[PDB]
Amino acid sequence: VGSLNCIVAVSQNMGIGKNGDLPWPPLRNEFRYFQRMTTTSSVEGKQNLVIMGKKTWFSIPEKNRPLKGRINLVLSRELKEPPQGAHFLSRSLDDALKLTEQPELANKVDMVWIVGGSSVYKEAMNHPGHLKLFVTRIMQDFESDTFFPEIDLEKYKLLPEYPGVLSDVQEEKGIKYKFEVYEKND
Ligand SMILES: NC(=O)c1ccc[n+]([C@@H]2O[C@H](COP(=O)([O-])OP(=O)(O)OC[C@H]3O[C@@H](n4cnc5c(N)ncnc54)[C@H](OP(=O)(O)O)[C@@H]3O)[C@@H](O)[C@H]2O)c1
Ligand SMILES: CCc1nc(N)nc(N)c1OCCCOc1ccccc1C[C@H](C)C(=O)O
Ligand SMILES: [Cl-]
Repeated sequence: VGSLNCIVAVSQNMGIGKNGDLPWPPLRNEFRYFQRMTTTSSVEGKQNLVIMGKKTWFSIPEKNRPLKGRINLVLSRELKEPPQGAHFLSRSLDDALKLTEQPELANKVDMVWIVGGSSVYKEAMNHPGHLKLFVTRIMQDFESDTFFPEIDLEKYKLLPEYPGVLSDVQEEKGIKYKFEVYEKND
């Protein structure tokens, strides 16, 4: 099993969601970036694992669930079985990561990507060990009801460049944004 990563897109006021949708209008290349980063595996014959909370699962359109080309895992203590379309369900991130040590996942999974929401990012960012945060800074305020926790800059380093990730300002639909990559190893 490869590296542990978070990936998020976040507005200037730290928002990540609104009424079960993104706070901003659709940004095609931000979506393409999310898809390519979470799908691309360094290892032949393996797929990456995407871990998400229950609300994030149901925020994906039914036609696009489960996320194609990736193994999907949902977090919930209320659900008794993985939701329709999913095959894995854990009560916590700690349980999900321990599940990657069992043969049904250990042989199949390369990278692990946490894709939201708020409480999943919170558990991951405090998880000990090597972690990277792939953070898209949307350079505007948007009305939000779900937020990204502030990054502890005493634990994380901001990388000036990361391989395959453009470091310049992006713009779509009048909205500027930037791809950032943070890293820690405690
Ligand atoms: N901009 C982005 O990058 C991004 C990414 C993802 C989602 N979103 C948007 O954010 C919103 C959804 O995110 P959200 O924060 O509201 O909810 P969420 O984390 O996806 O789902 C919350 C539910 O999932 C379970 N859960 C979450 N964290 C858990 C943990 N560490 N351990 C065990 N269970 C956990 C709990 O379910 P139970 O109550 O059943 O236990 C919780 O009620 C939507 O608006 C979505 O469009 C944005
Ligand atoms: C692109 C947004 C994003 N970007 C970054 N960088 N990291 C994230 N974790 C993140 O969330 C992705 C959650 C998965 O959403 C999918 C996935 C496939 C199809 C449709 C949706 C729902 C769309 C986004 C909506 O809600 O409109
Ligand atoms: Cl921050």
